[PDB]
Amino acid sequence: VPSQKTYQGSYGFRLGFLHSSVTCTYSPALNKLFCQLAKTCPVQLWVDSTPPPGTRVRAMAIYKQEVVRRCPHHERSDGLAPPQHLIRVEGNLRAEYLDDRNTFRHSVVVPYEPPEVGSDCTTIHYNYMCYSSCMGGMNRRPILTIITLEDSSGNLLGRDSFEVRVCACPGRDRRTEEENLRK
Ligand SMILES: [Zn+2]
Repeated sequence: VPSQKTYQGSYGFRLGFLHSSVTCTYSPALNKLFCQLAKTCPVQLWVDSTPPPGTRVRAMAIYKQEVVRRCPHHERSDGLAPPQHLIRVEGNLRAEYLDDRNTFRHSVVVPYEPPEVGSDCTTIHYNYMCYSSCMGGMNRRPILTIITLEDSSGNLLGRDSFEVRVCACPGRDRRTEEENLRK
């Protein structure tokens, strides 16, 4: 099972989020992102110092409590992300879709890019292609997205993660879960 241990590492790597009708909303209290199917999910990459050129950013989904993949229905597109992949990157011409030869787990990698002239963090846009409730897919089991900062050889430089619930009413479900957390 892929490690989900938070690791800021030498560059002080950690994630930040943005609220995007609600299509995407993040709960700091639950460290959980609630999002609609296939909509833009802005995830920010924050570092204290800039990693070396050739640095890469990998996103992978795992069950919080077995490979995470789309249910048969949602496998059926940009012609880049394999139909079985739950996580897709939006607006990046250099996304690589990978399947581990040993664990069969899917992941999508993009080159790490320093913040834009004026901005303090790097934003990557992700899309989740199947619902948390999908039978034959996640079937209501909670999942986690693990983001790893890596060197050109795949060595770990940093790691952060967040739970994700892909659902039809992100704002409503976030409120329900936070209220219940409070309860
Ligand atoms: Zn599905």
